[PDB]
Amino acid sequence: EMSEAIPFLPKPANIDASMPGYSGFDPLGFSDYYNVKWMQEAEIKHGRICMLAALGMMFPEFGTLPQFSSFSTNPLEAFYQVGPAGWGQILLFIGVLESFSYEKVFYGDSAPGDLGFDPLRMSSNAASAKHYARAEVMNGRLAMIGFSGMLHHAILTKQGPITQIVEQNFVP
Amino acid sequence: DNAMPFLEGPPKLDGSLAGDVGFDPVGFSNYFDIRWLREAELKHGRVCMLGVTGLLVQEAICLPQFANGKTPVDDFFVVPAAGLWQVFFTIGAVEFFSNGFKLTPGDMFSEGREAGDLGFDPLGCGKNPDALARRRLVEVKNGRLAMIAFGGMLHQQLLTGQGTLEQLANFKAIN
Amino acid sequence: LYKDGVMQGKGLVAVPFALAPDSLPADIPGYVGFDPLGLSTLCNLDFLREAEIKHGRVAMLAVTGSLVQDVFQFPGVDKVIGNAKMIGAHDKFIAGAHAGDTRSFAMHQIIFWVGLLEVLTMPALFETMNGGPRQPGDFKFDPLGLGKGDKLARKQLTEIKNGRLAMIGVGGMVHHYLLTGKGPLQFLA
Ligand code: CLA
Ligand code: CLA
Ligand code: CLA
Ligand code: CLA
Ligand SMILES: CC1=C(C#C/C(C)=C/C=C/C(C)=C/C=C/C=C(C)/C=C/C=C(\C)C#CC2=C(C)C[C@@H](O)CC2(C)C)C(C)(C)C[C@H](O)C1
Ligand SMILES: CC1=C(C#C/C(C)=C/C=C\C(C)=C\C=C/C=C(C)/C=C/C=C(\C)C#CC2=C(C)C[C@@H](O)CC2(C)C)C(C)(C)C[C@H](O)C1
Ligand SMILES: CCCCCCCCCCCCO[C@H]1O[C@H](CO)[C@@H](O[C@H]2O[C@H](CO)[C@@H](O)[C@H](O)[C@H]2O)[C@H](O)[C@H]1O
Repeated sequence: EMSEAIPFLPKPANIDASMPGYSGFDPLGFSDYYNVKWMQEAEIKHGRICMLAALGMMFPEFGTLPQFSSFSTNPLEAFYQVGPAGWGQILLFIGVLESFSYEKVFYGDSAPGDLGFDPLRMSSNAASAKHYARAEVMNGRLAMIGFSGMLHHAILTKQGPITQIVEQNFVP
Repeated sequence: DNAMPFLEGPPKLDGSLAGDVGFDPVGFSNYFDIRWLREAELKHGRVCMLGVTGLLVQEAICLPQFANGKTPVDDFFVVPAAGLWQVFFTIGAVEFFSNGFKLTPGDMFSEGREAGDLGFDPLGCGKNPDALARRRLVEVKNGRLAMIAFGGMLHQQLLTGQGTLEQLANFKAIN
Repeated sequence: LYKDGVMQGKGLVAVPFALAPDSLPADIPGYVGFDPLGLSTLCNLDFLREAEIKHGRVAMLAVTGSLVQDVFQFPGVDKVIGNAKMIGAHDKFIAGAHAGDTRSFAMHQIIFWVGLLEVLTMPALFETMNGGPRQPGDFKFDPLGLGKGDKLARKQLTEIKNGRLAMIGVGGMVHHYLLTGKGPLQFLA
């Protein structure tokens, strides 16, 4: 039995097709040492944060909130331009959200990523639930790569992604 | 008959679907579900039939609320942005409700529904089967024809900067 | 419930393409079927019901004060506020309290007493959210004893409905102010 992402390697033992984003990809064998469900929860959380982050590196170039209209369109400048009060409120809100994740991860036995947030019940249909389960992890990994790119490009150019693209500032 | 006689017949094209002359040289039906391909073909063709009609009508008729551009392609850039967003979200609502909130290739045909049949037949029009088959053939053929026609009309309107019938008369050439 | 299965309760579906959550039960006064966004899954149900009732009762007092303050003003309010009403009044009261005027302290008195009542009635929330014998909205406040029997049931329905109606009304009466000024009866006529 061989891995399906890397066809010349044996299939990793502790990752199965029941996991939503499975492709048989573990060449360094992380699943052989660490707790696989912990890595699933962590991958889902890193991906969700990067989905929000990849949207938010781009969105102030389209438009800003009217109270933040004087704030820079470079994300690494607008990070500082927000005062400590606004970042403290953001941190408090994230902490309130992560209290549920703390309870579920350290004291519960739910599925990885399951914080009970399905108000529209879009996982009621089984085939739709399978597609959404794979697609969340897929877009999360894509947003992880994309935000990594956007951050290091914003370090290099001191401007947002759309602005660097349309100015064609592609060389350091 | 086969559209390409020097290649072998595509195995997934059995001739049941209307418009099948055996034309899949790349072999798209060998990789993807034929229902998804037919739904995409009908959607592209229907949007293009409406687009051809719009390019022909917006050349002459402009509603008094809006202020006409020089070309029906330039007509897009003179609409208020909120109106375009309203049209986009209304089309999104139609796409959500017509598919039963099953918008992906993993769940669109989970209930065994027919490709391109969204249950939109208001004015009778669907009781004779012998007329239904011929109108399936006409719909798919006019959809493909309007796809190529819409591509031509939009690219020619972008190039010349004049309308479609405005280019059919007083035709100038690239020099 | 009052006309259970007809006016409220079992069977009723408000939005046919967006069913309410099956976690949302069918024995709460005011259940018609209407939770298309599934927002009852994101919070405690006791907190949601009591929050709806409190928002509604505050809105009821707000509409019946918003009309009456257009009709009747208490003696001497003209000396402090003058010709202002609704969203202005609050502000200038505080402005008077910011100015130094020792007689414009109405909103500070009401924030004091309403905050004291809310602080003292917090354990009712805490016991209701622990499955206690108190239902959301029940403070056992019936001085005249009028809802002492089955008549309560009807009243419960009407309460939540009027609450919801009041909840809409204030919003109009506020935003209709913020464009033009004036007031509800000055804006109607
Ligand atoms: C519920 C039904 C409904 C209602 C009440 C409206 C109301 C309106 N439409 Mg409209 N529309 C609808 C359905 C509706 N639409 C549908 C179903 C379609 C697609 C077939 C359209 C397509 C459409 C176009 C193409 C345009 C409008 C425009 C307008 C606005 C004209 C006034 C104006 O320019 O000042 C408003 C001026 C502003 C600067 C404010 C921005 C506009 C706000 C956002 C409108 C809010 C509408 C609200 C969300 C209801 C829309 C529902 C949505 C599902 C479409 C007006 C507010 C025009 C417009 O937006 O011009 C700007 C316009 O060009 N509509
Ligand atoms: C990793 C996430 C992340 C982080 C850290 C930031 C950080 C920041 N953003 Mg940003 N943003 C994000 C995502 C993020 N954003 C996304 C996803 C969007 C698209 C909506 C935006 C759109 C946006 C705008 C338009 C602006 C900022 C601005 C800012 C700065 C000030 C804080 C602020 O007002 O935030 C605002 C951020 C939000 C309102 C995003 C909240 C996203 C929530 C948590 C998701 C809600 C989930 C769900 C849909 C809720 C409904 C469920 C219901 C239907 C049941 C700060 C640097 C401001 C700035 O300084 O620009 C120069 C500004 O004007 N952001
Ligand atoms: C979604 C992915 C994505 C996209 C589309 C971009 C797009 C861009 N990046 Mg960026 N980047 C990304 C992710 C991405 N980045 C990530 C994850 C990082 C690491 C944090 C970076 C770090 C980065 C830096 C440091 C710089 C860019 C720069 C650029 C710009 C020019 C790149 C170019 O033409 O020369 C770059 C192309 C090459 C050097 C050729 C690569 C040759 C190798 C052999 C191919 C590797 C491809 C890939 C890894 C697949 C591997 C194959 C597999 C079998 C293993 C362009 C806008 C430049 C820029 O904006 O300058 C102002 C720049 O200096 N990027
Ligand atoms: C949401 C509730 C609310 C709020 C915030 C206000 C706020 C205001 N009112 Mg107003 N008012 C209200 C309801 C409200 N009113 C109601 C329900 C009425 C009677 C129909 C009035 C009649 C009224 C008059 C006649 C006047 C004001 C005035 C004012 C202003 C000065 C403060 C003052 O002296 O109030 C006075 C308010 C009252 C005397 C009404 C309090 C009656 C309470 C609500 C009865 C509660 C009974 C209930 C059994 C208690 C249950 C408690 C608990 C068990 C839940 C201020 C802007 C004055 C002003 O500035 O005019 C512009 C003024 O002249 N109000
Ligand atoms: C939970 C669920 C729902 C909720 C929900 C939420 C709101 C879901 C919405 C989610 C959004 C935030 C998903 C975002 C994905 C972003 C990534 C994939 C794009 C990455 C871009 C990369 C590829 C790139 C970039 C590139 C960079 C590097 C360099 C540039 O030169 C080029 C380029 C720009 C191309 C709802 C409310 C419906 C209810 C339901 O009951 C429950
Ligand atoms: C049409 C429709 C439906 C519906 C519906 C819906 C969606 C109803 C929507 C209602 C809306 C949009 C209400 C919005 C706001 C109301 C508020 C905040 C009320 C009061 C505000 C106040 C007092 C304030 C204030 C202030 C004060 C005092 C102090 C000041 O210093 C500041 C400030 C000015 C802020 C249904 C459900 C039947 C379905 C149907 O198929 C379609
Ligand atoms: C999503 C994760 C949430 C956690 C993020 C919270 C981080 C909070 C820190 C940033 C808040 C503001 O803090 C910051 O503000 C000043 C400007 O406003 C910064 O001041 C300076 O910042 C940078 C250098 O330090 C420079 O690029 C700025 O031009 C300069 O203004 C200070 O370095 C710091 O005090």
